[PDB]
Amino acid sequence: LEPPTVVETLRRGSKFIKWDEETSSRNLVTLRVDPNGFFLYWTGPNMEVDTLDISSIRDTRTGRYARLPKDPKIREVLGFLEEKLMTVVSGPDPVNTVFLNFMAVQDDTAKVWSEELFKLAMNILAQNASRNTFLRKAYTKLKLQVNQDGRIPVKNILKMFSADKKRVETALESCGLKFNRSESIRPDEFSLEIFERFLNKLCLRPDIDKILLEIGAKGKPYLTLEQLMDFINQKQRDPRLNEVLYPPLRPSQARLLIEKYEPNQQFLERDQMSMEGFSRYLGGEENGILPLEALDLSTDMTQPLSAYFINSSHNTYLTAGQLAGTSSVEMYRQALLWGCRCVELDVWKGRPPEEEPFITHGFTMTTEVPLRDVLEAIAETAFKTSPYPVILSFENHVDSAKQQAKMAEYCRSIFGDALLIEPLDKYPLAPGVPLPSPQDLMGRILVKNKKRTDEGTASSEVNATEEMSTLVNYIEPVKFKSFEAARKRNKCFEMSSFVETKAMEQLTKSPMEFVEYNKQQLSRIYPKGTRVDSSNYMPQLFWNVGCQLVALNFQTLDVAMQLNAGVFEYNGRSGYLLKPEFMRRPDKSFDPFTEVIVDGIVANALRVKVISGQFLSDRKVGIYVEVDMFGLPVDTRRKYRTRTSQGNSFNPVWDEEPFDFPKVVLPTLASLRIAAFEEGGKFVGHRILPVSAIRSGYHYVCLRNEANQPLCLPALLIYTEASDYIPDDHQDYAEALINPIKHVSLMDQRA
Amino acid sequence: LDQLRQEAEQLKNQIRDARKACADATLSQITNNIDPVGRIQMRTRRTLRGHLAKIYAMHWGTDSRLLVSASQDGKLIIWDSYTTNKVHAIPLRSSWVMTCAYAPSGNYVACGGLDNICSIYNLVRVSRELAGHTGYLSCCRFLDDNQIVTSSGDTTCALWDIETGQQTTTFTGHTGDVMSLSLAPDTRLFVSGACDASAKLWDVREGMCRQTFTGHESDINAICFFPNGNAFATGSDDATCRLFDLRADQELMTYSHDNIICGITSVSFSKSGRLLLAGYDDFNCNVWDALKADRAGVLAGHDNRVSCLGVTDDGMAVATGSWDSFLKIWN
Amino acid sequence: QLRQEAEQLKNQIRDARKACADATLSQITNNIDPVGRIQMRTRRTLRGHLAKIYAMHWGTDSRLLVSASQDGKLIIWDSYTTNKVHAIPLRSSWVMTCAYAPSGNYVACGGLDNICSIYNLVRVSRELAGHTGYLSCCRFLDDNQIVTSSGDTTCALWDIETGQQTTTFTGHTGDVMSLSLAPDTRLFVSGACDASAKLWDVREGMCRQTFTGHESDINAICFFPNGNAFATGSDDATCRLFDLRADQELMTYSHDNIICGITSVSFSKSGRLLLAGYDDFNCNVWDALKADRAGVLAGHDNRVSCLGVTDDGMAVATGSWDSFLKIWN
Amino acid sequence: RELKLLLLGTGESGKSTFIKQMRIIHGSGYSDEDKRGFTKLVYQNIFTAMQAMIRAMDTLKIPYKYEHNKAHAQLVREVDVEKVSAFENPYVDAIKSLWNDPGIQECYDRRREYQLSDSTKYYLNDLDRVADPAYLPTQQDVLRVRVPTTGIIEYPFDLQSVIFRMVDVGGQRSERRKWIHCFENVTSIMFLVALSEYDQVLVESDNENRMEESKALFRTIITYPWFQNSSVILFLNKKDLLEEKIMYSHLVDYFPEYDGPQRDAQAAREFILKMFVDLNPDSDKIIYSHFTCATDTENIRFVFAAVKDTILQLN
Amino acid sequence: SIAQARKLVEQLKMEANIDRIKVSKAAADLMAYCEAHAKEDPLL
Amino acid sequence: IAQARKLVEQLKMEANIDRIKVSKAAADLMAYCEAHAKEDPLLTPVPASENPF
Ligand SMILES: Nc1nc2c(ncn2[C@@H]2O[C@H](COP(=O)(O)OP(=O)(O)O)[C@@H](O)[C@H]2O)c(=O)[nH]1
Ligand code: ALF
Ligand SMILES: [Ca+2]
Ligand SMILES: [Mg+2]
Repeated sequence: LEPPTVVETLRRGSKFIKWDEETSSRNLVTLRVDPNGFFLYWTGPNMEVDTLDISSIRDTRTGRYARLPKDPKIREVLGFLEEKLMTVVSGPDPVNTVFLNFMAVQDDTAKVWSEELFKLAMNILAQNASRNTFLRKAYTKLKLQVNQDGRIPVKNILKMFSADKKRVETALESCGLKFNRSESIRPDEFSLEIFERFLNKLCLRPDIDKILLEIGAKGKPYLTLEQLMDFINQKQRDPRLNEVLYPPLRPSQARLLIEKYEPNQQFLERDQMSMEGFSRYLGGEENGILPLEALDLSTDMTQPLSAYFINSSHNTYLTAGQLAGTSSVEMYRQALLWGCRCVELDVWKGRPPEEEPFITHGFTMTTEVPLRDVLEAIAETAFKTSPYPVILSFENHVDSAKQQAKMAEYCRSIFGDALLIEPLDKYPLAPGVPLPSPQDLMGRILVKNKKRTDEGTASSEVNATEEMSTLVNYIEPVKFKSFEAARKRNKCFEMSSFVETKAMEQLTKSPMEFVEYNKQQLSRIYPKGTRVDSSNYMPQLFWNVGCQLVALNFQTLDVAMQLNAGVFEYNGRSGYLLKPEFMRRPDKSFDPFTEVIVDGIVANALRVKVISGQFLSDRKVGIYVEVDMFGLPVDTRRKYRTRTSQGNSFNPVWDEEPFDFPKVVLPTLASLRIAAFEEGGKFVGHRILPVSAIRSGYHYVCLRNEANQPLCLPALLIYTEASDYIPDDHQDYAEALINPIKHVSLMDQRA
Repeated sequence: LDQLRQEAEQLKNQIRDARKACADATLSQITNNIDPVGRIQMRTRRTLRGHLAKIYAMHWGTDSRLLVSASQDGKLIIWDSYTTNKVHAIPLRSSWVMTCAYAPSGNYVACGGLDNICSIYNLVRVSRELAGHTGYLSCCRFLDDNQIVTSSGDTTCALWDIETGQQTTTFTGHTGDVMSLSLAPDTRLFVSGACDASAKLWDVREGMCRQTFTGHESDINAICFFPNGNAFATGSDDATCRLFDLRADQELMTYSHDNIICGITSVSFSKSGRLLLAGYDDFNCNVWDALKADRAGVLAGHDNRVSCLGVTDDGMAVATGSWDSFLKIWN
Repeated sequence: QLRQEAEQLKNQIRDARKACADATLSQITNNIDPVGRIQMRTRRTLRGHLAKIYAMHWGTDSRLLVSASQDGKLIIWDSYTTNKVHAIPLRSSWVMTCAYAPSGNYVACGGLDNICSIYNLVRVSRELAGHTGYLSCCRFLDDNQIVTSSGDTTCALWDIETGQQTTTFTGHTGDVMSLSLAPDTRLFVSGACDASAKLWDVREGMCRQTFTGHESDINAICFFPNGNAFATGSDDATCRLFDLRADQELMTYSHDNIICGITSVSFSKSGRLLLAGYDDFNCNVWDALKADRAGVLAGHDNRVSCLGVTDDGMAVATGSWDSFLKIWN
Repeated sequence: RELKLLLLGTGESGKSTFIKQMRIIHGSGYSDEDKRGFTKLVYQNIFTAMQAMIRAMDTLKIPYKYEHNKAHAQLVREVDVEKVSAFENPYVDAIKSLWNDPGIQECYDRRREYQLSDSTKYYLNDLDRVADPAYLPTQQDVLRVRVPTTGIIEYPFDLQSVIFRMVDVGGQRSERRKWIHCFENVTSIMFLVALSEYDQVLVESDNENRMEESKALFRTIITYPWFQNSSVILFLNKKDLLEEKIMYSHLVDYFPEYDGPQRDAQAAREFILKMFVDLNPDSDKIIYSHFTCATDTENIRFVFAAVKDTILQLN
Repeated sequence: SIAQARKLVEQLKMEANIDRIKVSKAAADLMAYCEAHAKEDPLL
Repeated sequence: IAQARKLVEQLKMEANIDRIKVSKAAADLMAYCEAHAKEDPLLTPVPASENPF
């Protein structure tokens, strides 16, 4: 994690011939990035600037990977080198992305611009930024987007806070600016101390005016050093942590918060923080809902491959329904650059005039993609965002002897070095020795294929030859027999892939044994062939028994894919999560369908109270907030949901009881989901937090859309109380352990 | 240092003996034969809406007609209690505004805030610019068109000059920040209440204190006078009021009620001297009897905090300007 | 040691400019009755361009002109009868300049193809190829010498009879946006992306002086028709008027209703004006001495990207990114 | 059978080090690839143990012998402790120039007035050999690292006739709400009292003596009716540190009821056992006590042999 | 620091020569002011 | 290296510049514009006889 710095060739910009294919309009623009790393802006064809949001860039490819022009009028006007092209592909979902074809004019300022802009699109301190940063993004979007005369149009400010255009047309008249629906503000006269004041006359806040009556700021305007330091040590302080690992704040330490957040100099001169210095602090860089050591690549990455929730996909190539959609190669690049580590490939037998294998769902008339471009998509983009091993779940339907050699030479020449041909010398393919780690395979691409009708076409694939099976070393599928005849075989490299409605008869019949299978071997689970509209099963139903390769259709982002793209955002967007300790120790055994707390697993007790919201909707509607928790089946039985919005627009305030999830049995598996809607069912935003890392006290949740990219303006304000669990038989005999001296001083006094 | 503490502190033991020597009667021993007021209800009239953020003070006029309503967004609006019309809507370069006033001649209006300046206006533009404090300003009142007494957060009450723009007298003697003051109806003296749980009686023609009062356990959040000028009452922060008597120099009564935890924000008497209103940070505006220590009615329409209060000169209206920008007027 | 020697010598110039700043021009121009306001009505408008016009250069006899657009057309207009006298389809669609010869028979046009083309008045005569960046201007001296200015911080003094550089005027740190010549054609000046006008010679070949004072690029430069001063125009909505003698700026043409950049400035026939064409689509006519505005030539629906006043000084002509050259008189 | 043993006791009492001892004695010991994972923790331990002296210095209001050696304080004062991976050239000559300072050596004797780990007289005396680039940590460098335990970790050890499940728990005041999830099916409670903590105050509470908290915590553990059918083995850790210490710090200053001899480590070691085995409400129950030392492996061997020999014959 | 102690000593010197009127002669007059204004009470 | 010597050898050529005062240069600009204002067809308006447009 680093702050997103902007290189000095990026700021002050370069000169790009920005072309297109639809309109086929070629233009010479100059590209700048603003000095915080927020927007990529360039002047238009009619002298108004445009702003690509950098935080919504999927990829920035260049060189021989970039989008070549097709129109012979535009191949001639660009000068056709091919090492200058730069394609900045952005978009909100992987299914409907929007390209942006540039072309450099100097010698190789495109390999620089396409790398120092991809490091700002994949920055874990920009996507997880504070709330006072997402209000300097909605301010840079107003300073940048000027009209022809070099001045912010007032028809743009009303088009930002577009719920009440009478509270926006009156806040502008109180700060002194022009407030006509056609007029224009000069950008020197819209400084950040004016936009901060303009947001204060807009949004009346009685949520943050109580947070100050509760901590004892009853009278005078200053909140002292002592009250603030008792606030950050007692309310905002996670009560599951050591008091020696993370020590509480000392007065030497809660005084660089005053010198960072205080605007006044007669208050900061002593040690007294004003109220505006407090409301600057609640959305500060410190007071975030998740700590910075929960998002960087910090898990133990050396345990065997059988002990990791690997991310997955099922029929990755389709962009639509499973029956008559359109299959494209781009859903290999957009899946893997999201944190996917198990793609599917349905390699089918090619035609007589050119024997070349292609990819389609079998016998359903979907369009076809060839294998040589699919493998060049997988090889290009695999280790761009996470250096951890990609598994290619082949489905060999090719019954031609002359084409298995073609698909072997394709795998051996396109991947080349990064294909795990030969087994590692440390972990041989012997009965008993386990699978490697993600660190013994950092940068290896492992094929998955056989060696020597709820499923659809997956149930009948051909027997492999000696030319394709020789790349299958560790991950190898084999026909399932039972569990007892797979635990006396004791081979920790073989696997067997389940369909969903036949793993639902092994998840319920024997879930004691189906964890202990997955402590040693792998398992892949793909949705059944009745879901012909590209819908998903819930993966946390199948992650309770520790199944790793849970395959999900990356097309339709329903609730299952808002989960599978929100819990694999942790571990540094690496696509590898670590199983909890009781599902990867071969001695400890436990039931996933349990109803009590497990002996050795510390429980927790969550209490989320949703207080208010900021700028949630773009129209005057009512807004409700759903709060769910996913986990073991004894944690998911609570799905709370607030009443609809009762406060004014730009700031709904809910008066709801705190939602108590009192007994989380395994809190290193459970994950909380806060999804704010509109009345009628429209999505607005959601955030998926884990329970084992979410802090306590009055925090800002900065909401995200359905693919977990940050929404700029919307946010909630919740109050969480994540403490430990103490059972009902002795909740006072865990008070005799915290303060034992006074407990015995009471016991001898009561004699 | 401690060689003079033997004399300076035995006077603090003498000053309790002198005040306990005269306290032979209380209000419950004289006003037991005083008939009660019953219940006093009031109905909301003419909610002067129009502010964009929190109202922080108000002050009436002498002819019971106009009232300044300072806001937290830089807007001194001079409302009319009859017609609900913004007679002026004077903007400010200052955002944080914590005080306002209105001259007895009606042609001047003051201001203040965290920016240390008491900007007296003219009646539209800034007439004089009053700098000279070193902390945040809290309450400013007018003696006349040529003198203003301000009370800052740098432990200073200050009697100024309007035309030139310099302090003609500075009163120190407090320890903590001075939260409010209130002039006397004779205007030969005034009083002031501060963050060190003290309230001192000054003198405007001399320049120094002459009586100091204690009894509260936290800040004095605001303060006001009995209408004749021979007793004065305060708010507090531990949800209690008082009534000190300047002819006896000792506290007389305390307006504490059970199930009242949220503290005072402003206190203002009536024109008959009989109802002590009080603001509260539990969103209400409760009314006490001044002579029997018992409540007499709730004035509850607001939902955010109540920041200020005041009857007019004739005692007709009660303008309770809350924190939710709606300045209700009761009768 | 050399940085101390550079920053010590860079302070001898500031006190020297302070000693020669004895009585500024704004003070001594207080005894002149101003021009007031000049009103120019659009007399001709030339259509025939299909895309954004990037440059122009008025002829020497003040009658014809030549313009260049991104659709690969260099058209020569007659500014009396509005007739396309010639139209040259180019070998590259990207131009950034054009020029017209003082003899009146050659036309130069270089662009992003890094190569200055020279046409005869048809077919291209020479092809001046040695540059490592995009060409950003060119102005003829006569039928043999042409002072280009690329975007690799250089200039040139090409000899078109053999196509090789007589001199090369290295010395900037960024792109030489646009030059200008002199009335005697013995000196010239140049701009930059370094906020730094420079001045050179055409025989000695050395950067003779250096002027600074801006805050962003220099996008265009003119010359005083006496030959003793010039004036730039920047990307930060500020024209100046530097001098050759005092080596310091003399005025500054900027007032704060105007924020967007400048694209071409040009003086009048007597030099008592300064026509500057902004990016708010208008071409304000500053008074060259009092530095107050004296008109607005608001006629264009897109960004104005060229100007130029005739050799006689009769009528000015501008041309914008909506393909129309309008001749304001 | 499989038997479950709890390791209960307060913080910085050396419970993990007892787990490392059982990993050396009765398990897979530290091989060559296993010690090299500790070479960052010794450097971070030296940095934290040196910064704690620097802050206490400014808090103990004293001056450094040399201002040239005072200039070496800020170079170690600004190190990000968690981001330390190498022990390079300018950092050796800071902490190797601050330790021969007579002022800091005078500060070191007043370590009862602040927080400093009890393994800084073994790391800042091998420091001429830790600064070598060809560093492999010895096993006693491994048994003295300071890695503060959070949560609750389990540990099984095959003793060739039974299998003991040591439960390594946390030790602070914020780690005693997690012990509740290991009280089911206990067999014995190995309490770990640090003998040489009678004159230091707690980390989270700077007023209460650390020997009273263990004396208090131990009163509570054996008075549960939950641990009524489970044997209690008391271990008196750090028995050496209370042999080099008793010579300058007396037990009559911190526990006034001490009626034994002065400057005798064995008398205070005998008195702690009287102060603990007389914390029994029932006269019938007995507490099996051993005076251990969690870094001396030959001390832990016979002690744990006796503990296995009494736990299996109690069951 | 001695000047502040000297001013704090000299401030309470003028708090001693002040004649005080009894509370029986003060609360009675405060009640006589409030019984004599039952005709100018707009809030009752 | 070569930049460090060519910059100081160019700035050493910025010494011997014989400059004429701003009050004289401004007077010469005013002597130029107010002597050639007769010829300019943009300061004074032109008659429509000689105007070709
Ligand atoms: N000298 C000495 N040090 C010890 C002994 N036992 C433990 N320590 C040290 O005390 C320090 C703290 O022990 P620690 O592992 O942190 O216990 P925990 O925090 O409760 O898990 C360790 O570095 C041990 O080396 C002992 O018998 N003698
Ligand atoms: F104090 Al510990 F493990 F008990 F760090
Ligand atoms: Ca398939
Ligand atoms: Mg431990």
